[PDB]
Amino acid sequence: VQLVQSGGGVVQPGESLRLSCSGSGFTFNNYIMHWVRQAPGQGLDYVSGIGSDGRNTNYGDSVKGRFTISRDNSKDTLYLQMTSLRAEDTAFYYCVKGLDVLRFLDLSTPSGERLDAFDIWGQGTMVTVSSASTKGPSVFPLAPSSSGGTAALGCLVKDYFPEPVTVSWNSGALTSGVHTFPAVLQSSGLYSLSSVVTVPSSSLGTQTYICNVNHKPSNTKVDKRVEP
Amino acid sequence: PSKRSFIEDLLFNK
Amino acid sequence: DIVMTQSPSFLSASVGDRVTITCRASQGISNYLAWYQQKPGKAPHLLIYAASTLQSGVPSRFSGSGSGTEFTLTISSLQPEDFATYYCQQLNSYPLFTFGPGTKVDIERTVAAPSVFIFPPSDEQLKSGTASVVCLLNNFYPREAKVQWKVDNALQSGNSQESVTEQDSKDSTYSLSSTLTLSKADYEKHKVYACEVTHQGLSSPVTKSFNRGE
Repeated sequence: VQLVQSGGGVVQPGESLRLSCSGSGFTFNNYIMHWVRQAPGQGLDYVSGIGSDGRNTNYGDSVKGRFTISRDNSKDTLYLQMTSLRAEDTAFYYCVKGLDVLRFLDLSTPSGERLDAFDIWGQGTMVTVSSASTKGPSVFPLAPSSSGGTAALGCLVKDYFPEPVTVSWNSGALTSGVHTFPAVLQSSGLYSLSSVVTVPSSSLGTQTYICNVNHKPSNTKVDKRVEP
Repeated sequence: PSKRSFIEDLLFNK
Repeated sequence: DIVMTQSPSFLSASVGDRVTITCRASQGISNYLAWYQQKPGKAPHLLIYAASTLQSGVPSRFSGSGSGTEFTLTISSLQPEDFATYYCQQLNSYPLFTFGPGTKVDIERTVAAPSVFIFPPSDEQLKSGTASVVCLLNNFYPREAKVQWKVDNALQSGNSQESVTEQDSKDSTYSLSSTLTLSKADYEKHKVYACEVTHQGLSSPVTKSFNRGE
């Protein structure tokens, strides 16, 4: 029993995107179906809901008039049609199985062993709305300068779109003390990421440290040696 | 016109 | 619609501690309230519905209470799998539902001060026409930390960005990375670049600085 989502990706503002949610293992025709979105680092926000027959729909105020929810019961699939997309619509989108209205009493007066609602969720779909275009990252070293026998060094992965980037140290040989931070979205519309590692100060002369940054969307692979 | 259909009409337009 | 609030936003507890999370509704929702758990990389899964009723398969340590405006979620003894974010959901307006902002529970630890390191812009980046100064706060607990950038003693605002890692699985600490972004011209106009760190582990705020070009 599962909800499997398809679609999503990176689109420019004003373009349209369609999300699909396919169900199996439950009687799709009986339940209200919902769409929920979670912006990065934020809470869960209501998007839209559709009745079992499809005649009834409700929407969040932010998406009303721009978003349309639809279902094809013959294929056990839920759809969200997103138009005039804005940067604010950037979020991780979830489809959730809702309540069969014949069991509305369960919300306030539970009658069964379980609540037959909000029990199945989709895996989620990332939707990023940006005017930016695919750009490879610039990799800059964070050189170890002149603490307690341990020195900090790292790499600055800057001005790349879109997510994600993978950062490894010494081709995966160095993993202890490595901290790869979450990227931040700059006002330019490009992401910037930092990766640091703490190493013994004595090792700086002997051991060479290289950060390996792979950006699959731009096919960019940069290996940058960080020298003292 | 099932009962589930009308109850959804009542809840969505309540 | 109905606005749901949760206090506190962040919570620290040890394994074996008792955790109580609060949810408040802007208007009376009777017992039309559910509780959810979300862990990073996973969808939220239902714990409690009708304020006090446990969903099937949910451990007995979770319990819920309240009717009307004020609601409570209680984990009698926190278990290692319990560290996560907890959301309340009002169902009074179903088919419309709204969530609370959430309470995030992380593992409690002895206070650990951050190790602060400042990294000047690389020579490679400076040729490109921009200067990025990176300040690293390593392995601190708790997560609350203030980084203040100072350029020739002038407090900087709006030209810095920071991000925090998730709590380390081994030592349960946090690390913070802050980046100050300036144009090469603005970078070359000033000499002293400082990163001021305020943390509970520090008796006084710690400043790490460098002179441009040294």
